[PDB]
Formats: sequence, C-alpha cells, structure tokens
Amino acid sequence: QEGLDFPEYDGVDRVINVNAKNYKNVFKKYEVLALLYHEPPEDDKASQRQFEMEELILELAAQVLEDKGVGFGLVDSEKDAAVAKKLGLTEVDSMYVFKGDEVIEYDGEFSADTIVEFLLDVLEDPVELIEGERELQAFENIEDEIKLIGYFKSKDSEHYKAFEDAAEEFHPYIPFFATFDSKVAKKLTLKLNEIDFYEAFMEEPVTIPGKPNSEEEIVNFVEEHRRSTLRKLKPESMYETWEDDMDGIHIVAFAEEADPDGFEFLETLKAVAQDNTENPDLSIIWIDPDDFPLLVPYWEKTFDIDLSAPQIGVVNVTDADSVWMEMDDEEDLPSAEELEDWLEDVLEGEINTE
Amino acid sequence: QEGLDFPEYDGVDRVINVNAKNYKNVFKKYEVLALLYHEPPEDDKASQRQFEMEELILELAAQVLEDKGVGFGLVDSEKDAAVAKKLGLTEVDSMYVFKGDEVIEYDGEFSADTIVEFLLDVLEDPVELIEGERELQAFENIEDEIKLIGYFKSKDSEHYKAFEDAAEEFHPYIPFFATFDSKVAKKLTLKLNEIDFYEAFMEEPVTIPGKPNSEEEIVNFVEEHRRSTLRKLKPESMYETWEDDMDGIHIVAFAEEADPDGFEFLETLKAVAQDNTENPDLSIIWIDPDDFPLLVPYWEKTFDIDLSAPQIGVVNVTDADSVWMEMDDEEDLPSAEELEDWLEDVLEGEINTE
Ligand SMILES: [Ca+2]
Ligand SMILES: [Ca+2]
Ligand SMILES: [Ca+2]
Ligand SMILES: [Ca+2]
Ligand SMILES: [Ca+2]
Ligand SMILES: [Ca+2]
Ligand SMILES: [Ca+2]
Ligand SMILES: [Ca+2]
Ligand SMILES: [Ca+2]
Ligand SMILES: [Ca+2]
Ligand SMILES: [Ca+2]
Ligand SMILES: [Ca+2]
Ligand SMILES: [Ca+2]
Ligand SMILES: [Ca+2]
Ligand SMILES: [Ca+2]
Ligand SMILES: [Ca+2]
Ligand SMILES: [Ca+2]
Ligand SMILES: [Ca+2]
Ligand SMILES: [Ca+2]
Ligand SMILES: [Ca+2]
Ligand SMILES: [Ca+2]
Ligand SMILES: [Ca+2]
Ligand SMILES: [Ca+2]
Ligand SMILES: [Ca+2]
Ligand SMILES: [Ca+2]
Ligand SMILES: [Ca+2]
Ligand SMILES: [Ca+2]
Ligand SMILES: [Ca+2]
Ligand SMILES: [Ca+2]
Ligand SMILES: [Ca+2]
Ligand SMILES: [Ca+2]
Ligand SMILES: [Ca+2]
Ligand SMILES: [Ca+2]
Ligand SMILES: [Ca+2]
Ligand SMILES: [Ca+2]
Ligand SMILES: [Ca+2]
Ligand SMILES: [Ca+2]
Ligand SMILES: [Ca+2]
Ligand SMILES: [Ca+2]
Ligand SMILES: [Ca+2]
Ligand SMILES: [Ca+2]
Repeated sequence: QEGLDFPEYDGVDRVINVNAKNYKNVFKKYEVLALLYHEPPEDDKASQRQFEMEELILELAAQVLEDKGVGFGLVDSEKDAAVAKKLGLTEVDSMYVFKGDEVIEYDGEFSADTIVEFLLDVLEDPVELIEGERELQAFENIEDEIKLIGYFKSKDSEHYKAFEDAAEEFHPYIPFFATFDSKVAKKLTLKLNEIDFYEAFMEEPVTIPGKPNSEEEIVNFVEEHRRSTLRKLKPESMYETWEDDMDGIHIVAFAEEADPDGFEFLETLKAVAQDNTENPDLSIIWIDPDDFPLLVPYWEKTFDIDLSAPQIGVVNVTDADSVWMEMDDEEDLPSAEELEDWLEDVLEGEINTE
Repeated sequence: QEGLDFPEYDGVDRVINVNAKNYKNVFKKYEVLALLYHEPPEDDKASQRQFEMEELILELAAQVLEDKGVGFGLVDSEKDAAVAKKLGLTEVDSMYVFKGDEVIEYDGEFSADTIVEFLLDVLEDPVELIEGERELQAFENIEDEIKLIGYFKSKDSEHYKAFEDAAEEFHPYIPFFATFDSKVAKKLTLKLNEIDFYEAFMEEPVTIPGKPNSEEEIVNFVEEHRRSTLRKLKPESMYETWEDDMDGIHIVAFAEEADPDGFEFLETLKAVAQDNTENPDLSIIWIDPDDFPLLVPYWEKTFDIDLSAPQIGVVNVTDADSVWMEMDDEEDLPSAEELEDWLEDVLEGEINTE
C-alpha cells in the first residue's frame, strides 16, 4: 500500500478524439503525443466492449504519464481521414507516438503497463554512454536485441551527433551506445568514429563501412540489417514482429529460458542460429512462454503442443495452422545437426503446414 | 492475429461467491481452487467499480485456466466469516490457492496475466530434476531467488520423498531441485542425501545440517532462512515482501539491471550483500523499475527521486516517508566501502526518516 500503491483510474477524461479542429492545439499542449489510429467500432457487443476497453487502457496510461508531459488521443480512420493523412497515420490499430521530429509506431501488446513502459522508454535519450570496464560489461550482456556502439572523441564530435541523429530514427527499439573511452574502444576493437553493429544473439559484430558515418549511412546500414536470424518476441513489439514476414509463415521456437530443458534447447538454437547466420532466408522467432502467460493455453490448444516442454515448428499466420518438430518428450531434444536438418527441410518446403 | 490472439472475456459467470452452503460443491468441481478473501466494498460508485474490475480480472483468469482444472471464487469476510475461518482465510485481499493438501497464499500484483502466470506455476510439479551438465548450468544461472538442491539415489528414495514433501510447502515461491546424477552432485559438492540452500544472490550455499533430512527438518531450516540479505521485488509476491518489513522500514535499492549505471550499482550492491550476508538485521529490497512501469511516476513523486538513476534509501512503511543516499548523478555511485558505511548508519539509526 504505502510506498507501493498502483494507480487506479480517477474517471477524468484525458483521452479525446483528435480531429481537424483541435489537432494543432493538442500537439501544442503535450510535449509527447500518442495517437491511436483506429477504425470505427462495430455494433457487436464483443467488439463494442473491446473498443471501450482500449480507450480505458489509454485513460489509465494518460493519468499515470500526465506529469511527464505525455498525451493520448484517438484518430478515426474514416471521420478523421484528412488528419490521418497529414500526420502519417496509415496502419489501423497502431499507436503513433510523436516526439520531437520523429514519429514512432507502437505495434505491441495493448495493456496499460506495456504502453506506459514503452512511453517511459520513448522519454529517455536515444544514446546511452559507456565509460569504464563495468559499463562495458553491461553492454556485452545485451543479447536479445540488435545493438550499435560507436567510438567518438566527445559529445561535441560531429560524428557523435550524426550517430545520435540515426539513433532517433530507431528509438526506442534499437539501443544505440557511444563511448569516448579509448580503453573501452580498444577492447571492442573500435577505431575512432567506427560503429559496430551487433545482430541479436550474435557474438561477432559487423563494422559499418565508410567511416566516418553520416546519419544517412548509419540509417541505411541498419535498415539493410534489420532482420536478425534469431529474434525474441517481446510484448512491446509483438505484432510488429508477427506481421514482419514475407510469406506470412514463421519458424517459431518455444523455450522457457529459466527451465533446465528450455535452457538446453535454447543453447542449441542459439548455436545453430550463429552457425547459419549468413543465410539470408533463415529467421526464427523465439517465444519464452513465461513472457506471455495469457497466451499459453491458447497456444497449447491451437498448436496441439505442451508448452512445459521446448518446441520448434512452422506457423501460418493466415489461420494459425502449424506443424512441429517431433520429440519423444522434453528430454529428447535435437542435436545441432538434427535441428539444422529440420530447418533446412523447412526452408526447402519439405516440412510445411500445407 | 492468428497465432497471437489474446483471450477476451466471454461474459460467462465462472467466478461466484463461495459460502457455507456451496463451498464443498465448489471444491469438488475444480482440481485447483483459488479463493479471493475480501472485505465488502464500500458503497460509493468508485469503490463498486474497482470491486467489479477485480472480479472481471478473476473471470478472465477463470476462462483462460478452465480447461486446466482451475476455478476461482470470492469469499466475503463479513457474510462468510464462518467458512473463511474453517478454510483458513485470514488475510484480507489475499487469494488462497488450494492444491492437494496445501494452501498457497497469493499476495502479489492483482493483474490477470500475473495471476494466470502464478497459477500456471502452481500447476507445475514442485521438484525440478537436474541431469547432465547443461541442466546444471541452468540451475547455476538462477540467482534472484532462493533455491534448494538435493542429491538422492532415485525418486524411490525415502529422502527424496521427504524433500518433495518440503517442496510443496513453499510451492511455487522457492524452486526445489533434485539430482540423481553423481557427476552433477560432485560438481555441486553434494554428498548423498545432502541438501544445499542457496540464499538469493549468494555464491556459497549453506548445507542443511542433520542429514538425512525429514520434511520437518527442511521446512524448519527454510523458514529460519526465509529472508535473503538481498531480495528482488517481484510482481507475484510484491505485497508479501513489502509487508515483511524490518521494524517498520525497508532499505530499498532502485536499479535498472539493463542500464549500464544500474548494472554498476547492482554489482556493488550484490558484493556488499555477500560480504555482510551473515547479519540477520540487514535486508535490502532491490526494485528494478523496469518491472513496475505503472509505479514509476508514483515512486518518483512519493519518494522524490530520479528513477532514471540508481538509488538506495530507507522507506517507512506506515506513511511512505523516506530518505535517500545523496549522489550528484547516475555517475556518482558509492564504492563498496561507502555503501557499507551508509548501510551501517541506517542499521544504527544514524540515518533515518524521522
Ligand atoms: Ca491503488
Ligand atoms: Ca476518453
Ligand atoms: Ca496493433
Ligand atoms: Ca525521421
Ligand atoms: Ca499491426
Ligand atoms: Ca525501460
Ligand atoms: Ca541532433
Ligand atoms: Ca532523421
Ligand atoms: Ca528499447
Ligand atoms: Ca573492429
Ligand atoms: Ca562516410
Ligand atoms: Ca506495424
Ligand atoms: Ca516466412
Ligand atoms: Ca523442465
Ligand atoms: Ca529435464
Ligand atoms: Ca544473420
Ligand atoms: Ca513472466
Ligand atoms: Ca534435459
Ligand atoms: Ca529424437
Ligand atoms: Ca495444416
Ligand atoms: Ca482477442
Ligand atoms: Ca462472477
Ligand atoms: Ca494482497
Ligand atoms: Ca497482504
Ligand atoms: Ca502485464
Ligand atoms: Ca512460469
Ligand atoms: Ca508425498
Ligand atoms: Ca507439509
Ligand atoms: Ca517460482
Ligand atoms: Ca558440499
Ligand atoms: Ca535428520
Ligand atoms: Ca500475506
Ligand atoms: Ca544510464
Ligand atoms: Ca553511465
Ligand atoms: Ca544472508
Ligand atoms: Ca518490463
Ligand atoms: Ca514528493
Ligand atoms: Ca559523491
Ligand atoms: Ca557509470
Ligand atoms: Ca560505520
Ligand atoms: Ca521525514
């Protein structure tokens, strides 16, 4: 209770419809503005209470973040079509966050805490500094996300400023790090103004060519290397990741990292992904079921799998049709060779959902 | 949406009031029964709305976990005082989970996902086996919670069965591990029938004396060593931890593990905690603000601290009055000796909230 009191919605109306009349003043009122771009709801009671539930979630987030200068609004895809075209709102059910000169699309779990955590991340500065051996270890501990790190003279360096400009383009989904510490740069093998790109779960980085790097060179490189061989599904971006597949067919690996059997399978998956990381056609989404408890019974019934054991399979996003690697039980995990056999069969189409 | 469809409440009334007339019927209907013990809500509209919101959270959890044999019910502390006393429901706002011969008290964040995640943990078996070096590594990776591991001949061992009996008494809050692997036991330095107790964040375990250990011997040891020197606040048990104050105060350390500065402060805190782990009067609650986004603005306003930087201080649990260690900014972290001197001043009353 005292010192540990979750906020409860006070009923004050803070999330309003944004339209051609007020959108210019609403932007002036709030330093950071989050606009949910939505289609008009249907009269169905299941979709009626659904839409009212969404706005109340934004109402709680608006209350929690009021003092930090964050505002929330709603934009109707039909009623406010001219406003949506002017602002760049194009994907229904996405929430567009306006910070400075940037527009950030939120396409993640629509819950109050996930949205507030995301907005708190948006409020942070886009570049994290690294100085000393212990901060370097914190950088090295990052593995489940893409990361960049550059070595510059100081914050006054023109090349640091270009690095920060590029960081703003991907904020807050890709952490950018900068060091002015020559001893840190030496251990990372970074020469002056060099920037290293670390693919998720990869040990070895890729150095951005053509140093020093303009904002344009960094942004183009990151866009070219956007898709990791192994990606971890995260609530803040779960629908963006789920929708980011060419043929709507995912290789999905379920592994509970804290469980001994899940850990064993995760080791093999990471090693295979590392050994095959140059394959431009291989991409695997790792889901830790402990990150999505409300989806665990849904997954087990829809996929006909037991999520207390590791799994890897093929999922068709059209109708959740799926096929899974055969294991006798949790102790019959594939070797790296067996896993590589199975992935090659999936890429060739020999193993499929159809 | 297909493959990533969060469940929505279907309006079916699955959570009902459990009273002296129906309580035996309800226990018979469900394998596992979770009963929320609550006072009657106040009659004003806001109090009524908040109560209906909490029951809808339970209705969603009951819908998600219906096929797994879980049911939820409400017990009124005024209307149902007799049946509450008979069932051992004594702490208002606690949810008591009945599995087998055990009653598990839930005293954590009242959210649908946290509750469903907790119930899925309850449904798991209370002892996890360790076999092989890679599963041993998974055990060694556990550090933010108390863990026990024992070496027995097989599942048929009388001493394994006593170990499993004791595990059920702390399920699912303290993971119990067992190995029948002599190679794993040798690495852990476990002799046959020995049980090692690992306090959270400690590198060295404490062997339970008096092997072979009966259930009562294990339960008494764990209860006597229940409070770690450094314990992490977790949503599943946040109120149990917060209500376990030390003479009306908590020493609270805010540190974001993923942030380089939070990581640095966390290293020092873990080292000081290990160096002072024998002091029974020292206990520190580590809060990672990334784990409680909905409480971050509340904390910054209530404690008057900047949660973008690491913090440690004293919090009075009666009125949330607080005092915090002064640091210029996130780079002005205390050394291990400075942190230990500050903790000593707190334990002597030289630093206090009054
Ligand atoms: Ca509250
Ligand atoms: Ca509203
Ligand atoms: Ca969406
Ligand atoms: Ca831009
Ligand atoms: Ca989308
Ligand atoms: Ca954060
Ligand atoms: Ca700039
Ligand atoms: Ca730009
Ligand atoms: Ca981020
Ligand atoms: Ca290099
Ligand atoms: Ca260049
Ligand atoms: Ca999108
Ligand atoms: Ca595909
Ligand atoms: Ca297991
Ligand atoms: Ca196992
Ligand atoms: Ca790759
Ligand atoms: Ca979880
Ligand atoms: Ca195994
Ligand atoms: Ca096999
Ligand atoms: Ca099929
Ligand atoms: Ca749904
Ligand atoms: Ca009901
Ligand atoms: Ca409670
Ligand atoms: Ca309580
Ligand atoms: Ca949540
Ligand atoms: Ca779990
Ligand atoms: Ca037994
Ligand atoms: Ca017992
Ligand atoms: Ca647990
Ligand atoms: Ca030993
Ligand atoms: Ca004994
Ligand atoms: Ca309690
Ligand atoms: Ca920092
Ligand atoms: Ca720093
Ligand atoms: Ca201790
Ligand atoms: Ca978080
Ligand atoms: Ca204040
Ligand atoms: Ca100082
Ligand atoms: Ca630092
Ligand atoms: Ca002293
Ligand atoms: Ca005071």
